[PDB]
Amino acid sequence: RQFIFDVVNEGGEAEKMELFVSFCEDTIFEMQIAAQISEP
Amino acid sequence: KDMVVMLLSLLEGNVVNGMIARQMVDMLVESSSNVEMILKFFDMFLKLKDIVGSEAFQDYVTDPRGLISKKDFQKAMDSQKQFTGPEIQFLLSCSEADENEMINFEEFANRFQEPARDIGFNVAVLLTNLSEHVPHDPRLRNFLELAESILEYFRPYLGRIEIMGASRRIERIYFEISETNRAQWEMPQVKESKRQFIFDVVNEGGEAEKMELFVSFCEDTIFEMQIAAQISEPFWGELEVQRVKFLNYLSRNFYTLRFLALFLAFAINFILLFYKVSDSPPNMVYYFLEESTGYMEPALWCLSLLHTLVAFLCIIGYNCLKVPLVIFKREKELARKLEFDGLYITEQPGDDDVKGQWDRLVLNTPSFPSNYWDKFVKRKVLDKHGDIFGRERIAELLGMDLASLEITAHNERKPDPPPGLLTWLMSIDVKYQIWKFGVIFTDNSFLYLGWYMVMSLLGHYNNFFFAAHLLDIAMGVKTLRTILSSVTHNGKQLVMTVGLLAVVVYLYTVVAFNFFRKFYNKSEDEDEPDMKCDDMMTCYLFHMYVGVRAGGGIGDEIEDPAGDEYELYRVVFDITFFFFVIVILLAIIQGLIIDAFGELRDQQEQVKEDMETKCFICGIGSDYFDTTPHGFETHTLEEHNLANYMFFLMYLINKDETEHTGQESYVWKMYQERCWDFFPAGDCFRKQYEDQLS
Amino acid sequence: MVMSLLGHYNNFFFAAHLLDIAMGVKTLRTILSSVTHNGKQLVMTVGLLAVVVYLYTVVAFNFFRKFYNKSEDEDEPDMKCDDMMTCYLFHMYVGVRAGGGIGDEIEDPAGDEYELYRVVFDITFFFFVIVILLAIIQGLIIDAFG
Amino acid sequence: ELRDQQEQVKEDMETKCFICGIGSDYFDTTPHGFETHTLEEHNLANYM
Amino acid sequence: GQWDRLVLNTPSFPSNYWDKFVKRKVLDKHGDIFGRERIAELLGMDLAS
Ligand SMILES: Nc1ncnc2c1ncn2[C@@H]1O[C@H](COP(=O)(O)OP(=O)(O)OP(=O)(O)O)[C@@H](O)[C@H]1O
Ligand SMILES: Nc1ncnc2c1ncn2[C@@H]1O[C@H](COP(=O)(O)OP(=O)(O)OP(=O)(O)O)[C@@H](O)[C@H]1O
Ligand SMILES: O=c1cc[nH]c(=O)[nH]1
Ligand SMILES: O=c1cc[nH]c(=O)[nH]1
Ligand SMILES: [Ca+2]
Ligand SMILES: [Zn+2]
Ligand SMILES: [Zn+2]
Repeated sequence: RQFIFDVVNEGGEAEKMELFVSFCEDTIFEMQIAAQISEP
Repeated sequence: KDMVVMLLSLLEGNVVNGMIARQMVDMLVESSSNVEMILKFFDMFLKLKDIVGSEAFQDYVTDPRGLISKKDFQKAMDSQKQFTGPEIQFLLSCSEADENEMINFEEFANRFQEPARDIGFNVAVLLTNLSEHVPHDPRLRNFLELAESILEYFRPYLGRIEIMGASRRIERIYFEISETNRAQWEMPQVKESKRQFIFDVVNEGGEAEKMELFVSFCEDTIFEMQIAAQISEPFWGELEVQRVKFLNYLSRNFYTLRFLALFLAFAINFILLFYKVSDSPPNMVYYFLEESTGYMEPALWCLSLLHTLVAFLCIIGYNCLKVPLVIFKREKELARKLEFDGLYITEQPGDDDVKGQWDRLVLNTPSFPSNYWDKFVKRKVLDKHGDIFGRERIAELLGMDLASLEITAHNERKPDPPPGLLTWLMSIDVKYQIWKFGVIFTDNSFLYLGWYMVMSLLGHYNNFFFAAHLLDIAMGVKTLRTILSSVTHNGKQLVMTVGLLAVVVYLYTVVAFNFFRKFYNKSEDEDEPDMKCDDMMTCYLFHMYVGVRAGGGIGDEIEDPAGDEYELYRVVFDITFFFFVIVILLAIIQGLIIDAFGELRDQQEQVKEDMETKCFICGIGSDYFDTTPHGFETHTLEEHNLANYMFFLMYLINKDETEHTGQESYVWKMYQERCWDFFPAGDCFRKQYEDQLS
Repeated sequence: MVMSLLGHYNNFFFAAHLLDIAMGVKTLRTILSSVTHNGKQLVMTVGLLAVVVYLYTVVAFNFFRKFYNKSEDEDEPDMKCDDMMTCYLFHMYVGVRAGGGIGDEIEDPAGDEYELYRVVFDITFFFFVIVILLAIIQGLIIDAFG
Repeated sequence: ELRDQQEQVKEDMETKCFICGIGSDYFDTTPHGFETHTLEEHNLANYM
Repeated sequence: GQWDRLVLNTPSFPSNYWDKFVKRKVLDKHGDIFGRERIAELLGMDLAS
């Protein structure tokens, strides 16, 4: 939600897909962090 | 280049997939080996120019003289992995080796750069022109790939615009942008001028005048680049060279002087904070600084003298930097209204326009177009309106000698220009200067700077007058000017609603003076009553001075009506005064300031939304262009860039008319006639050839 | 953490941790963003208020000094405008916070040779400082909300 | 509320024809098409 | 950008970022033009390893 708000509010059309891919990579890293800290 | 110019002429008025365009592609394929050799010639010396400037190349440079040997050049070049075997050998041959195999790489790199630039640019234009009009030819991209460095090098200088051409079709025009023109356009003050112009046209402008306003902005911008060039830096003659150097110094650093004047005002007022009034010398009283350092009293004198000097340089700097544009703009508009409207020939403004009436003084002056470049406007007006209104009458109005027109075209006279100050005295045009100073003295910025003068000199009379210069932060910082604009936006309403407050309070004064005079005793003394409403002027002053400023209205100040025959009448007096004046009327003042903040904010948003959603030139929305990915970004940067239209006009003005192409001549003729039909309106190259391009 | 450590030095330093509701509560964070959105404008308008109050202080110091006696005592007057720094502090401290401006605090000018000048002084101070500038501040907050 | 009413009336007049109701975008395909349409073709004064 | 210069020559620069070969890519991309040894010195790389 924060990413969507940021891009739609103060983003351009030329940088939109690059920002989206960067958000995807950051989300992928956060998923690894959450899996690491998760306990069985 | 002459051969390529002829080839480009064959492409004038060429449609996509035209016969001539596809024939020219066939000729290039037929001579592909020779074209590649030509292209490989340009990239080899374009690559060489940057390689010699690289740090890795400088590692092999060991000779203290600044040279490099062929065997060292050989091992340095192939270490860059950009040339083949034969290409390095060819560069060795082109290098002018001495008997010692010593190579001067500084002159080698720059030997062919200048001579090959003109042909290199036209080859880039030719390939760009063909690639955009034969977009589906497989045999053409290899040339483009082989010319990648040539195209990349000339990309900043390859200006392209679209016009509605002679054939009733949208045409794409390729021209050259000089390095100086692009550099000047990127200057920070020019960019700020562009932003101001864009805001004005989009916000409070119409579509009919949009192109005429844009061209006029281009002409004003072109004139400012001339001013910036002059003031830029790389016994009569000895003083003159220093005088112009000094004036250009003030012009270049005008805004630093404005900042330093503002800082000088804050420093002075900080010292003024230490002032103290005492009966003893340091029944009339003495003002003196109170400090223990002892250095602040002389500092105020030095700071006061310095402040006046700096503010003086601001006026001189303004007259040399901003005034020429003001005179240029006024001369330009007067010239076009003389020729294309017959202002003083046909309509004759009726004394209600101080601008039109004041411009009658300059019409007959010998130096009327002093800043505006068209020194022949009087000739043009005479040829246009002379026959119907009388040549001798127009010549009298414009101060022209009809007998002197022919002799100037007969031959040219070379008189003696004596470099004497005495001969300079009668060479000034008195009537023009009186007109020019009236224009300057009606300029707001000059008047503000002139006001800054008077207060600064008055500060030496009394140092507390320097406090007025602290108001410069309204103009000093752009932020505070924005908040202050939110007050002056509804200024006419602010004064009117105050005047309404004056009338409403007056009505309450009339009622009080007739019925409630007992309650206006403002004296705690019992023998000397201070009647505040035994006179209308006193009662009216009382209601405005204490009634408005009171939190609960007039009922707060006047006597308590408890247990009186007029109690219920007086309570209605008070809560209506409190509601109408304190609650409602003051809310109107607050609402007007609040409304202006919203009103100004949406104006910024409306301009930024129109710019990002429609093309400034053609007016087609971004939705149409976004069908192609990044379509609107490409359209506004390459196809309909408004900067390139500015660059084209400068290109047209400098190019010799005998060298104008058919498309350049077409636009130049229409520009001279002030006809803006060549600007694409509602149409574009992408739209016209939708079937062929897609 | 530093404030928590200082709370052991003095327990009243734990009051600073009550400010944590600004970021803990999203509603409070939004409300405070509605103030910090135009923070530069608010600081600039406060500076403009300081400048205009300074100008009024200069005028008062030059002309209206006799009205700044804030002592009901009769033989030792407490003149608030016999020094420019003291007069500026007095203005910025009492005139801004007064409902009707400086004229609420300073002496009544009735029956004086400078009566009209002083009433113009007071009325303009009230309109520019109390009304217009505070209205600017509240309008900035409302515009940030919008 | 009063300010936007003035702006809405001004925006509607400059973006649509008072008579036929076709927007300015359609007419602007021809250069200055909407200006000509409202001045010569569908001028409301001429209907008066 | 000035603070990011301290991490260029560190042996563990991409500790969290997964691309552990960014130095190799930068070398293969810019060593020919700006000097392989200079790039290796900038990025803290041993060319022999
Ligand atoms: N015909 C046009 N020419 C140029 N820009 C246009 C045109 N029509 C619309 N625009 C818009 O103008 C905007 C401002 O241009 P842009 O931001 O690219 O300029 P700049 O020189 O890079 O600098 P800046 O960011 O200061 O404007 C662009 O985002 C573009 O969408
Ligand atoms: N059918 C229409 N007839 C006339 N004007 C129309 C019509 N539809 C829309 N308009 C708009 O009405 C606006 C007002 O008309 P215009 O400004 O040309 O009138 P005017 O007589 O010159 O004077 P004024 O500026 O006072 O209105 C025009 O800008 C035009 O865009
Ligand atoms: O800038 C210039 C110079 C000469 N003529 C023009 O039309 N413009
Ligand atoms: O998320 C990842 C991990 C490794 N490599 C990538 O490109 N992405
Ligand atoms: Ca010719
Ligand atoms: Zn366009
Ligand atoms: Zn219509």
